[PDB]
Amino acid sequence: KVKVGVNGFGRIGRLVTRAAFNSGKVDIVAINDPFIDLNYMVYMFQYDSTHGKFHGTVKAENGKLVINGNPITIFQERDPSKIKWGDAGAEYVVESTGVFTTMEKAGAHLQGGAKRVIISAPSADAPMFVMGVNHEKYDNSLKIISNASCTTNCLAPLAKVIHDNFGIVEGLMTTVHAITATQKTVDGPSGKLWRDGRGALQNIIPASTGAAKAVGKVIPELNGKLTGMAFRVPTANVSVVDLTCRLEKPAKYDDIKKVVKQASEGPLKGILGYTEHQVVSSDFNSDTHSSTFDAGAGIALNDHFVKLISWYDNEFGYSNRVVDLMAHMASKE
Amino acid sequence: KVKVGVNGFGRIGRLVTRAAFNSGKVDIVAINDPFIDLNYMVYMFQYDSTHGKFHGTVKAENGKLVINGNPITIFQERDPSKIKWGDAGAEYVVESTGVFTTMEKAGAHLQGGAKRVIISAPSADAPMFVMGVNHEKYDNSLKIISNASCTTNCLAPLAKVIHDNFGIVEGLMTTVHAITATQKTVDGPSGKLWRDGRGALQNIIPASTGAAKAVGKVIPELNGKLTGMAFRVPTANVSVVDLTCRLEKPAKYDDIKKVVKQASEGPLKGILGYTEHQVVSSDFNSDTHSSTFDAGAGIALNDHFVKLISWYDNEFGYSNRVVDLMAHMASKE
Amino acid sequence: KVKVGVNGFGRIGRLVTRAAFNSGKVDIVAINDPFIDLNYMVYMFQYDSTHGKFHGTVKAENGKLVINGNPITIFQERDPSKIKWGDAGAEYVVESTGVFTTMEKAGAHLQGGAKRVIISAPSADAPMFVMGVNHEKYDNSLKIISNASCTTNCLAPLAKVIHDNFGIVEGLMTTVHAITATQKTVDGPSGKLWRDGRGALQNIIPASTGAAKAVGKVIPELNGKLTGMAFRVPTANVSVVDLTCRLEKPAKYDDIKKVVKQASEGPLKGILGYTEHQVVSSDFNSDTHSSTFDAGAGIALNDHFVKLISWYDNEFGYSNRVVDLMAHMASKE
Amino acid sequence: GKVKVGVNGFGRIGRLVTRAAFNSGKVDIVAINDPFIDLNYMVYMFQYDSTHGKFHGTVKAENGKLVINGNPITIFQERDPSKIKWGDAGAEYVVESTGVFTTMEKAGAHLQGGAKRVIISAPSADAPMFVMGVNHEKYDNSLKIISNASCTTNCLAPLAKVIHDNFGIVEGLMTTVHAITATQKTVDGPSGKLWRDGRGALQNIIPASTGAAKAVGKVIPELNGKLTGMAFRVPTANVSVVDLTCRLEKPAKYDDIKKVVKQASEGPLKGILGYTEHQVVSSDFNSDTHSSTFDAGAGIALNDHFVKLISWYDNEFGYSNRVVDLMAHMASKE
Ligand SMILES: NC(=O)c1ccc[n+]([C@@H]2O[C@H](COP(=O)([O-])OP(=O)(O)OC[C@H]3O[C@@H](n4cnc5c(N)ncnc54)[C@H](O)[C@@H]3O)[C@@H](O)[C@H]2O)c1
Ligand SMILES: NC(=O)c1ccc[n+]([C@@H]2O[C@H](COP(=O)([O-])OP(=O)(O)OC[C@H]3O[C@@H](n4cnc5c(N)ncnc54)[C@H](O)[C@@H]3O)[C@@H](O)[C@H]2O)c1
Ligand SMILES: NC(=O)c1ccc[n+]([C@@H]2O[C@H](COP(=O)([O-])OP(=O)(O)OC[C@H]3O[C@@H](n4cnc5c(N)ncnc54)[C@H](O)[C@@H]3O)[C@@H](O)[C@H]2O)c1
Ligand SMILES: NC(=O)c1ccc[n+]([C@@H]2O[C@H](COP(=O)([O-])OP(=O)(O)OC[C@H]3O[C@@H](n4cnc5c(N)ncnc54)[C@H](O)[C@@H]3O)[C@@H](O)[C@H]2O)c1
Ligand SMILES: [Zn+2]
Ligand SMILES: [Zn+2]
Repeated sequence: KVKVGVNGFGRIGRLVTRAAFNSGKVDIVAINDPFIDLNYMVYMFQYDSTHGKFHGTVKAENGKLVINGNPITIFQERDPSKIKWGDAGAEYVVESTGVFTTMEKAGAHLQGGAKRVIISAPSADAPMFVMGVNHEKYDNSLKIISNASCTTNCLAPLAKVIHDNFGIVEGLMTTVHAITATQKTVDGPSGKLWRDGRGALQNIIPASTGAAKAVGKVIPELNGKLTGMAFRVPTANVSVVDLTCRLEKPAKYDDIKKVVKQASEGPLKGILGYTEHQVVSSDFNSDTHSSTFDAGAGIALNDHFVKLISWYDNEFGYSNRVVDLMAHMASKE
Repeated sequence: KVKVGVNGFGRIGRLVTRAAFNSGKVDIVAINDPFIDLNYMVYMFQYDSTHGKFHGTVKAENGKLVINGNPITIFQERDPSKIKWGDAGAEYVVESTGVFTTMEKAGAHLQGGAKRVIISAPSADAPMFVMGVNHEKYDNSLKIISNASCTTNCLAPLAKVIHDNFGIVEGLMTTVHAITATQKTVDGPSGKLWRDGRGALQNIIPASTGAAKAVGKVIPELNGKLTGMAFRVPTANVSVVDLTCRLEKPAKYDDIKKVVKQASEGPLKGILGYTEHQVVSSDFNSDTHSSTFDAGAGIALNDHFVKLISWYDNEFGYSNRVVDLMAHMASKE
Repeated sequence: KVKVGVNGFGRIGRLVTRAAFNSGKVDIVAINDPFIDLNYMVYMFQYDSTHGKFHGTVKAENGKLVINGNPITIFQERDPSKIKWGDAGAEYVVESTGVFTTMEKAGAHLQGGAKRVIISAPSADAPMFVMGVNHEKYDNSLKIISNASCTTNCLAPLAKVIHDNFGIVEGLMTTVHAITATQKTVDGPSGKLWRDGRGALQNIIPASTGAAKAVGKVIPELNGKLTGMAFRVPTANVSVVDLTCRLEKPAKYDDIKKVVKQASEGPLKGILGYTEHQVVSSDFNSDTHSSTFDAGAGIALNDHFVKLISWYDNEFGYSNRVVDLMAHMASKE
Repeated sequence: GKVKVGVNGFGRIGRLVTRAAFNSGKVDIVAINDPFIDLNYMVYMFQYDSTHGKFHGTVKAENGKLVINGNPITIFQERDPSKIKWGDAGAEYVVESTGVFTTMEKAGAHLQGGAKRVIISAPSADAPMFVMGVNHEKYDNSLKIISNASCTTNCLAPLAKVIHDNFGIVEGLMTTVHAITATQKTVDGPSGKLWRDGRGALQNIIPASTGAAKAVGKVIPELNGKLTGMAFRVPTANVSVVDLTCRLEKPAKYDDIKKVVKQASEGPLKGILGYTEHQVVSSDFNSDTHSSTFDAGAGIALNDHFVKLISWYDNEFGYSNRVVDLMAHMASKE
């Protein structure tokens, strides 16, 4: 139903477009990417090293991108304010470039006649939502919002369930993260973040993440109670969260499994998964969950100190949440 | 000075052999491996994908392996009780096959005239030692001992410093670990451990490890206070420990750095290293430390709850510790 | 229609099973694999790092493996003469273990009541067939046959088309080939093929291949006119043939494209594909073609001397050919 | 260490030329320009190397200089090569290793800041191209802007010379199976002019064009028009291999090909062309300084006139050594 524009046709712009046509929960009507002409969009949309060929049709017609016979307006603008979302019929704009993450820089889309803006990344100052956690705190006053990060979308649903049932006194998270577009094939310059310039195929690379702190913004009771870090490892896609937490109430591992399984079958169905299967990362490739709890992989030292493991397709889960959030915003117009 | 036999000329058997010839701390006089004949041993020893070509000479001469002009007797026995260690002058035997890790199985080498056996792995029953942590607990009554795992040799020196200064109430460890020879190139059979059969190049693979539990054997005060798990990731060597612990006594992160750096410059020099550099895993390739604390990578939630990061060349640091243990054992005869 | 048993539940044993159920061309009724019990077969069939989760249902019921509701008898025999294929109703057996490739060993399946055996590998002595090239030379007298190799299945249909239209005077082939189950994760022992023991994640590895010579057996006119070699490289699946050949008749590259395209649309449809797209190896993951001609990647020096490039999913193309060959055999009786 | 050198672009090739200059002592590095790597960052990037390991020597920042093995190096931060003050730093020859100034007109900008000669670490549309051991004796003092060709041409040309000299190449087609490089992407991204080159370098075998076989016909004029080829990028961080399929004028038994290659490796092409019968794989050539190492066991003959010859190359380290060797040779002719 709601009509959508996508700024940046990167991993995230393309896979939100893909999630939109797959689920049919929104109608993509516009796309902007200055480094990507129309014929090149067809190619980049249709062929995907990680998720395989698009299941549907894609071609350039009359200077439109036509997916499943639905035509889409193509902008080659550098500057978001210049983009005429208005003319094209785009009510909501996904801001997927990762260089317009502030309320102000993101707000530029409103000048083209965009009603509302969803930043596909953490924002310094836009309000952050996570589907299944704090999305019901969205209302119509909000024209510039954030869907947080892939890692926050993994951690927050599990942390809600654990905190709600047992009380997280304190937590420290590690994410073992697949490589991303910001990394390098061989040792090269990354001026502010030296480790991130080191060859991505050759190395385990420690990195900072704001995801654990961000959980304290969507779950205010966990403010100041979580922090963490990442390691980048040489896999193309699918990441894993490792949450080491101290609990207020005693929680046998069997009781943790029971409350996560219950949450996955009820209110967090499609958002928080649960498995007892002997899974590895590739089993989550193109899995649309935000977070799949791995019962077998986790370990408890005692009833108050546990390490919980949850898997996430960092591309596909997040892309499907952007769509779901837009559907829920539209359902509240 | 002590003469050594190697059972299993694998990653650890070959790099123990290199470490022996590079350090001159022990003399290799015999090798057994029924799957590697003499001419094949020359090739496998000379060329190493991970650590590069041997700097020295290796040839087959008169049915012996000759390294740096030193002739080595070669055996080809599947049955360790049938190896004539005594006839070859091997006083100590490195048991590096991975299939003889109980005192009962490793004790077979005593039938062929070995005086002592060092299992290059954790043992269900052999007493376990880590250089710099409990190796002074070794005595001449022990004919069969274990040098623990690579992961225990990384965690235990760091756990020692943290416990000696602040106390560890409880800890949970993750190791992000390079692939090993037990893994498979593509999805294949691993009947007892289904995740471990999944393709090693494609997957992050969760795995059990006894390493954190074993730290409570080498540091009896931490018995029952540590446990953990592993992810295998697609790098050919170098691994990292992530230890999440609750301290008894409060420590600022700069106080932890101070006492680790002091340990690395004094009593644990060569075993525990300390860096503030922006390191990644390939920076530790062929590093002979057991453990290198990464000051920049670690994070503290508060003065009692911290995540400490330590690197280890799982092949080379361990192989150097097998040689150091045998040299220490030889000094007590 | 024909009922089929599978000896060896491996990449090819499993993907022949997946291809059978996906195409419906044959009926799998029995499987033998002494290293994969019934519950483990469920897991290994359901989850696949390369081709993703099986689309359909798989469970253990009443001691049977049940795929898409079809019950499959499970055997666990080391010794193929002891498998009771006849009692399970298996008429044709896919010998996919890699260790019974001679007619004497493969013929053991006839003692248990199989009528015909298809070896899923080259054979020293069984007659070899490639679908689209010599499958019409199969006749009802042949109880034990070979489907040749994945590489012979890529090269033979292309060579057929070039030889038919221009004549190949002489040709030399390279295959840049994905890793396989016979390779090692880290430098390890490999019998009489020392390069093949070197770490598969780290190395480009030259290997011998009979594939180009074997083309001379399925296309007798090319006997002694073709040979070649392989490089194994660190990708998990999808391989490429590079055929450098001297032609008898002049052939502009546009003429080559024309005749390959016509072959792909007609008599070799589903076997030989044709693309002008800007493809890379992952675009062929799960592609069921034997051979896809890459028009853009190849290059001509002159009208008699050309390099032709053809892609193959070494796992899925070949598996689909084993099923098609068995359906072709079944059509003769 | 006679000729004083400036390096433009402190990347894989610029850093490893610098390492090779300090190891061989053939030339003196006195200046480096890279607007994306400041002085403290150059210390880190030079000291630690994922592929070739930690630098064996000292490296530090002092008084705004990069100091390697106690030798102070002037650091510039200019995007525009005509603005670099090479002459004030004492740099006589400049290594042009950015990948973006490969024409004589663009590389000639270094002469404006007082460099005397420029060596482009890449093929050039117009600068004369040289390959050590093949046509470096054709260099003369009139040439102020030259190319050291590509890594692939430096592998194929020495082998092609030995084969052509002894048997005559009627015609040849080359494949290189090539390590990934900095121009590739970690995951599918934009590469608007060469779409395949944008696809994830860790997941894919990627076909690519290369002029390297054509180029052998510039450095070996008798092979003009007789060679072409293509590349496959594969997911390894370093070391590449050439596969040359050629038709020979004179009959060549594989044993005779081996004999004349081994003889060239021990004499006139020592250190440039290597020869092995060992059961090698790519990692055995990591940090190997040869341009080309013939793999006797990997190659195959259909007959006495039609053969596939295999040669390995460390595309980073062999090439970087050749840049230093060519500069020292140029200095000898002044
Ligand atoms: N990839 C992941 O795992 C993941 C998941 C969660 C969130 N994110 C976030 O999504 C954002 C995009 O990440 P990505 O992985 O898709 O990156 P990407 O590099 O794959 O995509 C970025 C795209 O934006 C385009 N672009 C650049 N500048 C532009 C401009 N001025 N106007 C329009 N288009 C422009 C680029 O050409 C490119 O195609 C980042 O904020 C990232 O952190 C990424
Ligand atoms: N690789 C590591 O990082 C690492 C580090 C610490 C300890 N370890 C331990 O060291 C041991 C060896 O591991 P690895 O990585 O060297 O394995 P590997 O597979 O590389 O080496 C094992 C060797 O034993 C040989 N072998 C097998 N059966 C034998 C027999 N009956 N008699 C003699 N030799 C036989 C094999 O041929 C092989 O060469 C294991 O217990 C392992 O857990 C491994
Ligand atoms: N994978 C490819 O790309 C490919 C394609 C073409 C052909 N082939 C050929 O197919 C054959 C199988 O190769 P793969 O890649 O599936 O290997 P694999 O190692 O994945 O599978 C072999 C299977 O045989 C089973 N097995 C071993 N001994 C057995 C016995 N005695 N009885 C029953 N089962 C037994 C193993 O448990 C395993 O599941 C080989 O001959 C190979 O050359 C491989
Ligand atoms: N890597 C190889 O195997 C190899 C081998 C032979 C030749 N080459 C060629 O050498 C050149 C460099 O390749 P590389 O692999 O070192 O690339 P790289 O990307 O690692 O290095 C290029 C460097 O140039 C710098 N740079 C960019 N713009 C600049 C400017 N305006 N002024 C100064 N510095 C600037 C970058 O910051 C970077 O450090 C290319 O022409 C390449 O084709 C590469
Ligand atoms: Zn036979
Ligand atoms: Zn019938």
